[PDB]
Amino acid sequence: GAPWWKSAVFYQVYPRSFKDTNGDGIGDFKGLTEKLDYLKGLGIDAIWINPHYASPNTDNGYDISDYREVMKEYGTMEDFDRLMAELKKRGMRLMVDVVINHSSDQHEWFKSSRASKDNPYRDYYFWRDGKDGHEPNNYPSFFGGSAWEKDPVTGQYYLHYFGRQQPDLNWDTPKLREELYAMLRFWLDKGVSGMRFDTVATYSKTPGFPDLTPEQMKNFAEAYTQGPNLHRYLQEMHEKVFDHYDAVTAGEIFGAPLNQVPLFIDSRRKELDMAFTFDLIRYDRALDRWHTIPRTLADFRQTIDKVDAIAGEYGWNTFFLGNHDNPRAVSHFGDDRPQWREASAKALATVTLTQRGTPFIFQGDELGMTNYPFKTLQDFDDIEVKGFFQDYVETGKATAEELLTNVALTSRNNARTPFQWDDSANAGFTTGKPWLKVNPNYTEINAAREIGDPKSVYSFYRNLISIRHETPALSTGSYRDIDPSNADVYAYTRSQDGETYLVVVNFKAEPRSFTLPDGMHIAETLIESSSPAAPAAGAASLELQPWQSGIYKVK
Ligand SMILES: [Ca+2]
Repeated sequence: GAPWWKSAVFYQVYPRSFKDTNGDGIGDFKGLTEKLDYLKGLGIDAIWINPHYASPNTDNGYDISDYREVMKEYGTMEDFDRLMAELKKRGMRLMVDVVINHSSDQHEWFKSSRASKDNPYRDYYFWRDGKDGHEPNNYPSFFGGSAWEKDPVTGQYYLHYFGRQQPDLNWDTPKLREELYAMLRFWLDKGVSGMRFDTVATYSKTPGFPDLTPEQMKNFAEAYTQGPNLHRYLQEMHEKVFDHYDAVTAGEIFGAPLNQVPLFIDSRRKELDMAFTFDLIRYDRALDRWHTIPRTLADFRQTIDKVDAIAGEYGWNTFFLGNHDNPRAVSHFGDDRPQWREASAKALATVTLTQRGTPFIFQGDELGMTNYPFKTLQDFDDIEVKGFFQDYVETGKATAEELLTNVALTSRNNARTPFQWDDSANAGFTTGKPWLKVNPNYTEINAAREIGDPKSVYSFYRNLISIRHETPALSTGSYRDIDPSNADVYAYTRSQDGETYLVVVNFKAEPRSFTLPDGMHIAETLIESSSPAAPAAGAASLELQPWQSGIYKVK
């Protein structure tokens, strides 16, 4: 039998930018709770929320100062409990974000740890002497400069793969692991249905911390996933935690080669249930994670093919076209120009909700929200781009103008602009001043305008979700790309229990033709976007409008 999460449709809420209810410009728990009916009406089964714990917000939640307290900005523990209860009343499930590769430098564990060399919290983190007057080794950080930061109190350096205020936790210390396990139980005991593990592949560090080779240096993310005890630790966490609950686990597998992924998600291995990979979402990103590289539909579909393959029989993938760290789906994979935005957004919706795996819809993509028109430096404000300035502008590798030109297309802030609820002040997100500026296009792109319009992107998403829910093959069915080399039209089948469905999506802003495989004919049309007429029963080919998508039952 297949678990509930294989056929579930997930929705990612970024609480900071979802709904503000006290005018401070920051989204909160009360805001999310007020909007559960909206998400329920959309057809959402489960919600993944980004970190909601106590945090100095150097990385908007990903620097946690206390794992057993909620973030002051979002509300109180009572607000969280109310959120939990209100989700339960609607039969909805909650997936929380788990950030245990690192903590905030303001966490009490680290305050104690850094205070001396001989305290019981010293080995909760990684402290090392520098060498040759410099850092312990040549480890660079993802968020700028060295991954080693010297502390004048002890004269040693502490490790941080990410922000300087995000010191890595030491999984080699059994006592630390037990603290994390107890922490997970704290939230699981409250009834949490899911856990998403932030940078799950970097938990294990390399013994002795030897220097990275020049080859390794070019893509150091990979080396950070080559910890010798990685899967040993993940298996222990399952044994001591997940094996005692009925929660689904998902891993942000960052930096790891696709061929390593089955080690995380093979159900027989008793590690994680689902994989978030970077292959598709970063398929057109350069190695520096800020430059863009031109790609076609052929690249797009072939990546999906590869990702689906490693899932195999015993593993499972998530599928997403957007998250909190990426440009908007329609801007990134579609055509966000005014005359093509809605059509392409619907086409991407069709793709999202007919992939093999568990789809995650990022907040606002169901409205067809786009990239933000960056202007000022302040618009880009984010710890990652700040690191890019440190590593690329200060070093003279690139000008500020060059960086911003590119980052405008790849900025994480593209996904973090306030959710657009209506056409009131700041799109009805807040009564005050939003922490990040609202996209000006909210006047024509907002929830209120699209709910009432049956032709909207929202209604199309809602119809697709309904269709996927009623059609097992669209979730747990097999997957087959009709023509991996085709760069114009995306076409594939989903099959289960003798029932085969055909998905055809035109990725061009021009009319295209599509011929069905030999011996395959249209039986029914389930749904289409931007199509003036459904195909006749028994059709062996389709005529596609620009950006037309469709789901067909075949015979
Ligand atoms: Ca607020």
